[PDB]
Amino acid sequence: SVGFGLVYNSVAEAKKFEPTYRLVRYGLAEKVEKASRQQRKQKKNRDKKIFGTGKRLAKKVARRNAD
Amino acid sequence: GKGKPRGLNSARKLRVHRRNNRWAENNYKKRLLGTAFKSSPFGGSSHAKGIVLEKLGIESKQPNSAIRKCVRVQLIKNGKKVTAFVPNDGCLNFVDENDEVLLAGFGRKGKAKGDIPGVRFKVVKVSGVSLLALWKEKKEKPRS
Amino acid sequence: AKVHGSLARAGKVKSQTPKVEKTEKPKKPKGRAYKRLLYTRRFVNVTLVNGKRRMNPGPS
Amino acid sequence: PRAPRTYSKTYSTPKRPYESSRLDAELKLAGEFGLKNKKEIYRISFQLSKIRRAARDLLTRDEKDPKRLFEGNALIRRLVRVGVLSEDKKKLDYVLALKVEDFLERRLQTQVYKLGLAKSVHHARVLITQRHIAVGKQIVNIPSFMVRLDSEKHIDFAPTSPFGGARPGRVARRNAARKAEASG
RNA sequence: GGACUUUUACUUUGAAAAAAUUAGAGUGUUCAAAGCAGGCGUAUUGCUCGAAUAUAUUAGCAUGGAAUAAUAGAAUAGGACG
RNA sequence: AGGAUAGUGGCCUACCAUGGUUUCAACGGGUAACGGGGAAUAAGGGUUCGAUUCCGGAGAGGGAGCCUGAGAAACGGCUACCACAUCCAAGGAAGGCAGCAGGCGCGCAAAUUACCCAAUCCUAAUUCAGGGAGGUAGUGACAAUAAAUAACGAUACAGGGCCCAUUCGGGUCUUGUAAUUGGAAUGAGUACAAUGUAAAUACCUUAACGAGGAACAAUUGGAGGGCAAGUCUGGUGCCAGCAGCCGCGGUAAUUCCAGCUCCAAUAGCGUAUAUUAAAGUUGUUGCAGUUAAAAAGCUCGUAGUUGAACUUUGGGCCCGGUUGGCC
Ligand SMILES: [Mg+2]
Ligand SMILES: [Mg+2]
Ligand SMILES: [Mg+2]
Ligand SMILES: [Mg+2]
Ligand SMILES: [Mg+2]
Ligand SMILES: [Mg+2]
Ligand SMILES: [Mg+2]
Ligand SMILES: [Mg+2]
Ligand SMILES: [Mg+2]
Ligand SMILES: [Mg+2]
Ligand SMILES: [Mg+2]
Ligand SMILES: [Mg+2]
Ligand SMILES: [Mg+2]
Ligand SMILES: [Mg+2]
Ligand SMILES: [Mg+2]
Ligand SMILES: [Mg+2]
Ligand SMILES: [Mg+2]
Ligand SMILES: [Mg+2]
Ligand SMILES: [Mg+2]
Ligand SMILES: [Mg+2]
Ligand SMILES: [Mg+2]
Ligand SMILES: [Mg+2]
Ligand SMILES: [Mg+2]
Repeated sequence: SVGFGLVYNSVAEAKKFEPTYRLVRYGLAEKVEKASRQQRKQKKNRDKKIFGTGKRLAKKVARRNAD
Repeated sequence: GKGKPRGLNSARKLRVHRRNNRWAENNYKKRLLGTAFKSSPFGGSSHAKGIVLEKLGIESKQPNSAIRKCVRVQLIKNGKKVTAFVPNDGCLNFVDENDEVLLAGFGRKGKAKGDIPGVRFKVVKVSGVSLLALWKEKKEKPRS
Repeated sequence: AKVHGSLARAGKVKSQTPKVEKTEKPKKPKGRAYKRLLYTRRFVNVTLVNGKRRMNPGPS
Repeated sequence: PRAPRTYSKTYSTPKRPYESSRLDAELKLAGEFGLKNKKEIYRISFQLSKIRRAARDLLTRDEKDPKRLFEGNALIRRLVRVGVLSEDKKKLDYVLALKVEDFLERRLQTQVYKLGLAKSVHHARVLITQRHIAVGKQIVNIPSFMVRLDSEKHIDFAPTSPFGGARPGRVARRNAARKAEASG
């Protein structure tokens, strides 16, 4: 078998330079759990329709659903 | 001097002479006049789908006594009426009527094939089921 | 020419023929083996070299 | 969008399909060298046609032409390497005059047959396909391999196979297991 | 730097003609189609060859030749030399 | 001359003149026409194709206009008209898949409403976010590459020499044939694992399982000629049907329907259409023109094509290159 190998002078260098998927393969770091890609995209597009934070129209629709 | 000009500045003559004498050909003429796209019930296509209207007992040309079991077909894209030959023993009994058949040419570049006068196409499919397969009993025809 | 006729006789012979099922035979070799078989049947075996090296002659 | 992969076909069908002489010669070659296809012979004829076209294009030129010298010496070297052309024949005309059999004799199948180890070209083909040889100590399962005249000495059975050792084999193990359980 | 300076066609050489494709050199994709890789050591520290070349019309650019084929020159000498 | 433009310019305006293109094919029409790099086929010359991985151009349902900006006549940006068409508590509002998937139609004719930024690269205030660009897998016989479907013995037959040369006695060695039989070998296929990967799947490795035939069983076309391979059997009887062409078929079918055998290519084979070669049946290379198709009735003549010979040759002297050649 033939492959490629890297050996760093330290571990902080490795944790700053190596990729996260490889650190995860070696068990040093943890894969941050992420929502699926189109889910993130849908959320971003839902947020794009909001101007500001959302509290104003939140309480407004709370008020207006009684209307 | 064999007719044609040989001079070193006589190429235009040769070109335009070739153009005219190329029109004297058959394949060039059909290709450039666009007869396939303008005529030839297909659109210069390899195949064409059509709807059966009638079954026919076309009599063969001489010297040959036989009846050739063809069908009339209205093409879907053009609406043109076309006679097509159902090639095999007993395969007319899969083409009952109002079927949607696929037609191909026979192989003579638009001419009529043999003892069959006037037909230039053959049936390859009925309802998408391959007359060859139906005849060899590999598949069966749908209900409708 | 006459386009009509009588479409009743369609399938006459195909219907009349008595059906005869294939005899089950030992499977023939396939590929390099079949080429070996042919080479033997023709060149090292002269099986039928009557005058002209026929391949599928009639029994006589 | 991406750079396309290049591809070529390696064989050419002959113009006349049914020529009894050619058919006889082709089948004789197939029987002598253990082939399943006329495609193999077509492939060798294709390679040979390319080589001959190159040699003609060079021979039409002048000798001492740099292109002729370079490419002809390269072709000659590349053929002498696989032993298709003897070191007695290095003048670029025997290249044209070679044969199909000169190529076809260098296949690892018939080369195995020559170097013992198979006692038949069909046995050699199945041995190759069944992994029981190694050219260096590298395993090959292709008959069309074109030995380079320096691996010819290194052809041998494979270490990780029966006839090279370290394990008997599946059916032998089954037979020995049946024998051992019957011994009980 | 100047006085000037017959005009072309033709042909040689060169530059130019994207890359991929084409032909083609070298080379392990296990062969091959391909790819542009890879190979060699005491493999403990490393060393190193490459990724060529050719074709690419016609038009234009420069260049040598100057046959072949055209073109012009001094003739009521407002002709050349000085 | 002015205006306009980022700038040149009838780009536009005023005044003036009457020019400009054209049988060396203008202008107009057609194109089943985006152009090239290139592709197929090509002895050579050539013919055809080129929507399509690169370059350039154009367009964003059709037209037109315009804001912003360095840059757009922008359309995943506005404005209007046309045509399509969506939601309405009918007052009004919102639209542009020739981006990725996907769906109706159109049709002979073309894939998943999937995963990911790990790679290639791009944008941004920027190592960090985003990217249906792009890659990854799925469907996929478009095309291509390599290449399994069996191999070897021992017995029973049929050969060809050599030892005995003692009738026909043995046969050593051989190339094929078997309701013979043996043990070997193997991968397709399952699969702990590991590798692979962004993560998987596959590939390459690899424990264990996984050939003996009624199994892990290769088709596609054909057998009159062209054109490889039947005068074999049964059926029909100018009928059914085959047949690219010639032809077969009318009660003894080598051509139809089948069986057997055989042949060709073979995980590929056939059919249709188009195109290339064959085609020196487009003819520059390279056709033909008395009779086979074709010399205009005859002469003159303008775009063109073609056009007699002649002008520095001959002789010498040197220099140094490439091949050779004893050595
Ligand atoms: Mg001339
Ligand atoms: Mg006739
Ligand atoms: Mg010039
Ligand atoms: Mg002005
Ligand atoms: Mg003006
Ligand atoms: Mg168009
Ligand atoms: Mg189009
Ligand atoms: Mg645009
Ligand atoms: Mg649309
Ligand atoms: Mg717009
Ligand atoms: Mg859009
Ligand atoms: Mg789409
Ligand atoms: Mg068959
Ligand atoms: Mg048949
Ligand atoms: Mg024959
Ligand atoms: Mg026939
Ligand atoms: Mg038959
Ligand atoms: Mg030719
Ligand atoms: Mg002729
Ligand atoms: Mg006459
Ligand atoms: Mg005549
Ligand atoms: Mg006359
Ligand atoms: Mg002249």
